[PDB]
Amino acid sequence: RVSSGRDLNCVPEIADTLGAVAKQGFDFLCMPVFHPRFKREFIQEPAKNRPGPQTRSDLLLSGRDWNTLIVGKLSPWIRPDSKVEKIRRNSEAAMLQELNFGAYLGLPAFLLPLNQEDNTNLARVLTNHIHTGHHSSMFWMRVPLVAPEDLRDDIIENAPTTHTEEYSGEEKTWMWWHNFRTLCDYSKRIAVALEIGADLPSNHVIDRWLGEPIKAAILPTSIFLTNKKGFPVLSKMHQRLIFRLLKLEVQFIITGTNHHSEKEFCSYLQYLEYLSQNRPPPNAYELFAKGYEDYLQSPLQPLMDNLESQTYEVFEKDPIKYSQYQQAIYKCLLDRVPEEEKDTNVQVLMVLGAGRGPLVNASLRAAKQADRRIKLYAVEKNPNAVVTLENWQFEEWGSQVTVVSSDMREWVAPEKADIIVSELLGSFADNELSPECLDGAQHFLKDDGVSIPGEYTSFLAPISSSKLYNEVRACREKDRDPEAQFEMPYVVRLHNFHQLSAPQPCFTFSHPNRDPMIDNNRYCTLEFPVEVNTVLHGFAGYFETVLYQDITLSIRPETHSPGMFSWFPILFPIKQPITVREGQTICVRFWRCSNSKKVWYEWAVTAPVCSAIHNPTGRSYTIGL
Amino acid sequence: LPPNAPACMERQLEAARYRSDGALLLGASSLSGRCWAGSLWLFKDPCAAPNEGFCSAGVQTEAGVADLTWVGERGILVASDSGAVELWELDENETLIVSKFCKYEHDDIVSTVSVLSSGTQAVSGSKDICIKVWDLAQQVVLSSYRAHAAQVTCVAASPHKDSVFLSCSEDNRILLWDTRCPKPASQIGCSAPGYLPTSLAWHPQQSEVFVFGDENGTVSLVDTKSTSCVLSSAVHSQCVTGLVFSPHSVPFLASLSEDCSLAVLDSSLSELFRSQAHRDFVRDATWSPLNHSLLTTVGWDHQVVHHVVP
Ligand SMILES: CSC[C@H]1O[C@@H](n2cnc3c(N)ncnc32)[C@H](O)[C@@H]1O
Ligand SMILES: [Cl-]
Repeated sequence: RVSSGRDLNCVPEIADTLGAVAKQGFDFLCMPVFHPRFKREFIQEPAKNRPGPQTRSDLLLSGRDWNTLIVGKLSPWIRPDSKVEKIRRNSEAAMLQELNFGAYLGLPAFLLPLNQEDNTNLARVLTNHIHTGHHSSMFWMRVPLVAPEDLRDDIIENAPTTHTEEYSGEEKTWMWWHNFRTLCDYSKRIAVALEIGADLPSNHVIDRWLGEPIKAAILPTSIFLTNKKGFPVLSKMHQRLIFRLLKLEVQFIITGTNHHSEKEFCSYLQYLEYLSQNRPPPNAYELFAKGYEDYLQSPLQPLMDNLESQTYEVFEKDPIKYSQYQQAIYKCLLDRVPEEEKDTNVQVLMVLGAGRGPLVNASLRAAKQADRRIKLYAVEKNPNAVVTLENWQFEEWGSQVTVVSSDMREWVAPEKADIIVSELLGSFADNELSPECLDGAQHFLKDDGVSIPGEYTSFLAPISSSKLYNEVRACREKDRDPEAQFEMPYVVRLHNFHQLSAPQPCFTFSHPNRDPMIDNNRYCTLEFPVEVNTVLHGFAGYFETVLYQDITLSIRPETHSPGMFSWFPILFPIKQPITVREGQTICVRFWRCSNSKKVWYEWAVTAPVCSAIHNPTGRSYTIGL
Repeated sequence: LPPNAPACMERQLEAARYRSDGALLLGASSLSGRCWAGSLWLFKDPCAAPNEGFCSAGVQTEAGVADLTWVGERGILVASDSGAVELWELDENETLIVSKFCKYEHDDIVSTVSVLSSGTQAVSGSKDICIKVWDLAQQVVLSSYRAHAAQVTCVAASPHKDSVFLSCSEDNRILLWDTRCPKPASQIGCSAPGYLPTSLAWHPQQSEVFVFGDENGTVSLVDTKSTSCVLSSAVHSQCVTGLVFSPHSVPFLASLSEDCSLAVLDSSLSELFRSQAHRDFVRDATWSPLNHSLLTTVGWDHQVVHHVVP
């Protein structure tokens, strides 16, 4: 249900303790690998030659035990960033030793604190440990939502707390993390353990951490209200947060003595399980998108490639989209053939990009509903799918359906069409080259001819996600430009992320394109107003299309076609994250460019600073014509 | 070994305190090996320690012992890593030590303790950064102070006042306290903010005077009236862990450090004695009540040294 651990700074017997925590329901333990008061000297006799053992043995637990159930904790005395040489040297050596021992034991994670501003030497030292051996043992950074110093009680007469607004100042805790992380070049092994305090900060501060790499929420017993019956409980507002964090799937930790003394530690844990099971069920979308959270996939090119069987299978498992397609045609027919003309007028209906025939099937359900006569073509270039179609037409569709196995740009039609219908649309609307495909097929439309869809429009929104920025960076491949990853779109269920501004339209296309000089090449400038301090990693993409009149589809989260899981959002990354400040505008520029051969996007951020132009000349990414 | 008195004393002896009668209270923890816990002991003979064979009484605590205090002649108050403060009662014939009260009120290790001029109340320093006010009699916590922004290092009660105690923390703050004022805590430091405060000792005679030892091994001389640091000396190569005043007319100040050295200082901060006898971390100091010129030093080396001060 909810993975959870118990932090403790005192373990007499690792044997005794571990059973207890597990008895109470704790999945894991966070504890010191060396005694937290046990301070060591590494340079000065006599205490340098202190006789061993320097801690308890690995033998005391199974390798399996260490691998699964223990999270190490840096001893609190270790202050690499001390003003005093002797302490800095000794903490350098001690941090290495402790961290080295974590890895000796194969511990899955190790807790280090960001409890002050300057953590430069600490980062330096960890970075060294990381570049020593190849391990996967995560490092959890302990950072508070609120600095201990801005949570003191105002009981110091000579040095009172400043009750002035500190917008920038109450985000200090994030700057701590941001810097440490940046010094460490965004190692995927360095994540956040976010200590939640008594008093939650201003929502803006919590808004910072949305797209940060948080593996842990730390909850001290100190933040627990007591219900009438003496149960441990949390503020209404703390609940909203815990609900948010469950969505981000984090591992809730518990620190502090059992204040609710007339109860087991299970009391605390029970509340979380209680909140968890009380959360709304996963919707249909949420079920489909289960494992694909922040999973980067290459965008499909069903023009230059032929889609697999199972690709078409799943994509047809979207009932809503075909309902919408059926309805658009239903309405178009009634609007094209008067009831007096019903049996005198049969309509020429050409599906351009048929795949395995759900749209053809819906074209059929449209006629039976609207009771008019329809002549069917199924044009499809993937000759594998054409196999499924000609197997259907033979068995069920009969001579109503002429299967045409070709490119719609090739096929010389026996007759012009009343209606053309297509599902040639990517997550950025036009990224599969729906415009070029339907431009080439438009000659075989009657002058009064309709296209479904009549129109589509891309939208773009600036986002912050150090997690997706890291995931993209990870997509480097040998024998290719070391930064090709950054110059290409990815379809992804954006999850651990922060949208910095609501979407704006990017590119629009209308079919038929009666334009005298049709050009699908585009240059667009966008200005996105941002109102928190944040760091831009890339631009999300969605789309909206008009099938016919009021019938439409959208993956735009505000206008989202509900239940429709057929398209995940698109991501245009940038090579270098761009610091943005409250007030500032993010200006992005997008170009759609074409060849005879290929179509591509280029993009640049022109404010608040300039980025390098991305995918220049389609060098890193193109779409085949 | 007397009754309820185990064989072994944990190697890491954190506390060395002499009663009026010249009895020796030793608390010690296990900072190494499989069992990470603490002990309590009694030496009705001074020089019998550290051998448990000659000890008059002893017991074992659940957890280690970061700091311990006398509560007159019978009671002993503990700073337990467990995050609990606990009181144990001494025997009528003083043969045994039994736990009076054990309350887990701190959320992290309990680092320091001192008992009030009354001896009916005490104050605790924890790495949860909080300082608490205790009713020894009622065994509860009337006040919680979160003055500091870092873990609390030392809490020293005023000798002569039940409302006044010093506190030093890693937040580079030293606090003078008066429970009476609505903002009790009052920040006191030298001219410029400096190295961290590590050790606190109130002057026995002049209740306007205290001393602090920094992490840099500079002991400092503090007058609250002018609230300005008059004098400081470079005594120790390392952090000053402890500062103890002799019972003498004009007292002597004992300076102990992680440099595994001890010195005794005159009233003008001038070092009369330098002892390298300890081979590990010098934790605590008490002066011989009987022979006032004798000093009793413990450390993690499990060594108990007795000192002839010039
Ligand atoms: C339903 S995903 C789009 C479908 O249309 C087909 N398609 C895409 N472009 C063309 C084209 N130019 N001519 C014919 N079929 C196409 C693809 O092979 C795929 O099955
Ligand atoms: Cl998808």
